[PDB]
Amino acid sequence: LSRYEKWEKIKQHYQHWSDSLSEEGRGLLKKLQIPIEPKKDDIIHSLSQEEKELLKRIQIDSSDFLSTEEKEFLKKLQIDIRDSSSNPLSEKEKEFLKKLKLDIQPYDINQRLQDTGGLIDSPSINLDVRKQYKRDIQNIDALLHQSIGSTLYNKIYLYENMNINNLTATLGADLVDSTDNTKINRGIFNEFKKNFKYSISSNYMIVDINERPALDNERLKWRIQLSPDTRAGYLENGKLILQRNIGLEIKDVQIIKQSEKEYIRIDAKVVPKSKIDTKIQEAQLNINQEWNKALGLPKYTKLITFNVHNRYASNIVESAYLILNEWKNNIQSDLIKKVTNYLVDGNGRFVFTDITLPNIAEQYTHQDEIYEQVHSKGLYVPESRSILLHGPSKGVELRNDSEGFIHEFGHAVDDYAGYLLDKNQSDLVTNSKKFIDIFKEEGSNLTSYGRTNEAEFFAEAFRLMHSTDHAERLKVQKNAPKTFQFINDQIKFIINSLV
Ligand SMILES: Cc1cc(S(=O)(=O)N(Cc2ccc([N+](=O)[O-])cc2)[C@H](C)C(=O)NO)ccc1F
Ligand SMILES: [Zn+2]
Repeated sequence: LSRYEKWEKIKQHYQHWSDSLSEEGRGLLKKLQIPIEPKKDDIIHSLSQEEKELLKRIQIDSSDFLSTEEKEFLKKLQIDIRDSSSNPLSEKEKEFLKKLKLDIQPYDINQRLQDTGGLIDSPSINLDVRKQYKRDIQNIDALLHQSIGSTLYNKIYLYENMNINNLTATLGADLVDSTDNTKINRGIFNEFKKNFKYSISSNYMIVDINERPALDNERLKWRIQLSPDTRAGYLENGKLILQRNIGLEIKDVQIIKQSEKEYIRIDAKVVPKSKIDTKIQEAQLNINQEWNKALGLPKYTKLITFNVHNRYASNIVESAYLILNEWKNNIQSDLIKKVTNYLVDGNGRFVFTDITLPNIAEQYTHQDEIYEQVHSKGLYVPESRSILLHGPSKGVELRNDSEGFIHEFGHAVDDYAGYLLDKNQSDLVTNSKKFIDIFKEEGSNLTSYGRTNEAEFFAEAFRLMHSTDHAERLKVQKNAPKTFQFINDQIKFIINSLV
């Protein structure tokens, strides 16, 4: 092989292609590798001084609609204004921040592709910028026309280092052994691997020709074999950019040692994306048939959607089975059937996805304003009667995804309770005067996040009331007894409704 010969051999295979790039095609490939960050300068100059002042004083971490990267850029903003315990955010703070959110995003082509799963017409960004992305993406596709071919494809491996958290933030938090960081927690490793059979790249993978030693937080070391018709381009310093929309079969996942630290080897083979989409679609059919039976729904009913497009694809699929099983185990059968039938009556969905929730139609078709769209671990959208669950991310103070689902189902229970109460004036039961008063009293007795408003308080209480941990079910009865009773009352009220 030889690392250096391999490199020169691949470079030569693409030499005509490289020499052919215009300065425009060249600038585009660099824009793809290096996103154009927002200039913190311009940002602050566009604010009024009352907003400069307002921004400085906000508890940024107490936002439920901002990601970590976003929260961090705003603290770096907060401080540069200034160089010249967890109370719920105010109304005028939230409105301000929701709009500021739209002005601090990088122009990041690979990120736009990952967040949308390639559905780049999703109205989750400004239409002018949306077309820019599309122009760049179409141009890059056209550049990437030369396949790796029949000679090189089975004679080379390509490599990618990855952060575990890019696939699953929930497992990533505890994949490195806590008492020794050079070691992989064997139990977590078995779970990460058990349902990792295929993977989709909806963006342009940038891969190394020769394996590169891990940097900070790169415990995943992919080794990838291309197919002869995989299209790619040479990039300087020993790299290849691969075409978007490819499928990978996971051939082997192993713990391995490199320089006295432990790493996860992921061996993968490029296959046609369509082959993997067929597996996904088949599993969607399967899980709907299983759960239409269990719920006494017509067999052709479409209730569960796999909206799946990214690198941990197969786990998002297997995970939905578990999530729904825990849901079934910890919630009364009749409550489940009554509420789910209500959601089916409104064409609702359980959406399990690895794209960001603003790019889910059950959210965006009812939320025209981007400053009102939300990304998070989970969501209930009453206008479309759907529960949305984002696989890859980790919910704030959430053990697992099963608990997150139960919380969202809590929002659905609120919806249906208030509907039954007044079917002509459909409102949320937590908007009722009785519950409002309960909230002003007990509202601070459960989780910190339960303080936000009536709806979340209800959903947290509901979730805690159905925990597998008996201690938690009891802390609600003890610390929030009117809420406890109010909810069990809603539950009886729903279960006793007609057919
Ligand atoms: C605990 C919990 C969280 C979530 S969440 O996805 O993280 N989540 C709430 C949340 C809570 C706390 C923070 N925060 O930045 O502190 C951010 C977001 C969303 C907004 C929600 O309530 N959807 O219904 C979902 C369910 C759930 F049970
Ligand atoms: Zn909620």
